[PDB]
Amino acid sequence: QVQLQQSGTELMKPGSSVKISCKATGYRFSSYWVEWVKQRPGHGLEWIGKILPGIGSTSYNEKFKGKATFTADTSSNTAYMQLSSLTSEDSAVYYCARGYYGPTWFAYWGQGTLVTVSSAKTTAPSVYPLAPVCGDTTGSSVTLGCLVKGYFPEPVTLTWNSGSLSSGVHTFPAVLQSDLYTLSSSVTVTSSTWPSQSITCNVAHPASSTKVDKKIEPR
Amino acid sequence: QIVLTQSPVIMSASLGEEITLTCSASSSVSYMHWYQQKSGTSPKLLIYSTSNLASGVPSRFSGSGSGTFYSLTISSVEAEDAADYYCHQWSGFYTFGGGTKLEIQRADAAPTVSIFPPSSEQLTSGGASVVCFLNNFYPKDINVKWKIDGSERQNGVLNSWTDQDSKDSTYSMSSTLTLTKDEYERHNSYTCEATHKTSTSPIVKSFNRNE
Repeated sequence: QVQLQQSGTELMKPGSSVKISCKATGYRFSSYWVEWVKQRPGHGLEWIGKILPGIGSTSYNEKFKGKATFTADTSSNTAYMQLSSLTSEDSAVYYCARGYYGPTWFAYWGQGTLVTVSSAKTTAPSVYPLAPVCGDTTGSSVTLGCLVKGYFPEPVTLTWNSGSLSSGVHTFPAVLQSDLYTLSSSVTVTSSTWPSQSITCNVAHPASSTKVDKKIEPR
Repeated sequence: QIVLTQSPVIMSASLGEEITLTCSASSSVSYMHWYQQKSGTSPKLLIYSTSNLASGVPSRFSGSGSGTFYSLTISSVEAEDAADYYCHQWSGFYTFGGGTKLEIQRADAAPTVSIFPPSSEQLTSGGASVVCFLNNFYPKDINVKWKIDGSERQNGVLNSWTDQDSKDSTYSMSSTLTLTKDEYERHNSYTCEATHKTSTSPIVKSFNRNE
């Protein structure tokens, strides 16, 4: 029924602006305030402000006055937050949310929009297969891997056999070094199934329009 | 401008035990709401108006509180409860607590170590990363030591831990040692050693480049 659908990941340079959208469906758009919330990796959740579609009333957290500007388009049931004069402090995941009447609880949340503020340039990943050391493998299981190196900005997606292989997988959060990210993933399967059956890691980096498949081959 | 403080920042809970997460306010609060945020997901309403259970939320969650002090109780902790939890109130405007991470205290578990030499693809590009996966261990702290021909190497290492697993309550971590192709060809034996609470003995995997 009720859904809040946000726009996609952004990368913008310091000093510029970003406009994030929040498309509301399943209810009367003008009846409720659209809330906006900021989340940086380790500063919990912060309330930015809210807008009431239709009348267009706005309320801002003092801390975000002059940083955030809300608008709303009732003809498309879309609310917008513009963040201007961007700095690295503005790098965060931003949520829209919605509750009921007056001071309220946030019953509905958008999926979040990642904003990276950086002067670094967008770079496509290199994807490397990680096959086990030569010779045999411990026991009746084998662990394979995929190394994703040299990309910017987040995110990348990584799956195995186009999602068919989901058990025994660990995908490790990306780490930034010198303006490039590295990510990796391991998958463990029975020796009876590899290399007799193919295992391929599938990596996407939307920011660079990258879609790469690397089949893990035995050494 | 009512500040919400959640302490401890990380709360350990054994499976099947009752645990109470708390939220203290700098002045009196009318009602507190609570959200759960599992790894990689949006916050999800658990409790609203101090004690009302949000739709679909298991009855093992409950809320209570009054004045400056509020509580979220889980009656019998389960592995899927590994998450961050936030309190939330309104007085003039909304504030949130800094969050508490519920850490599931499962049985201690040793890591399973796997090592991977550079791919031919990377070597062609003049780079050489060696990767070590330390999988399914508990608790989270773990030490990884890289040795090249028997000597510790510290520079060029990138480590990444997963968040606690929602099913088995373990952690995993990946360590990548990145060398130039020339530096990699300069030596032969590549070893990753994992030292974890579970033993004073390091858990090791090794290979030789020339093999």
